[PDB]
Amino acid sequence: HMTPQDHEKAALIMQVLQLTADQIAMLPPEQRQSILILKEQIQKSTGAP
Repeated sequence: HMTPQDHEKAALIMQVLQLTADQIAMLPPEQRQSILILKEQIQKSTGAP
């Protein structure tokens, strides 16, 4: 069960996202981290275990 810290990884991108945790707060946990997943795409690399 992906720790809550990992799910809070979106918060790091939350600021850059809209710049409001309140907006992201309205997002679910199964989606919050989603930002991290999408964020990874922006990085452009693809190479995870």
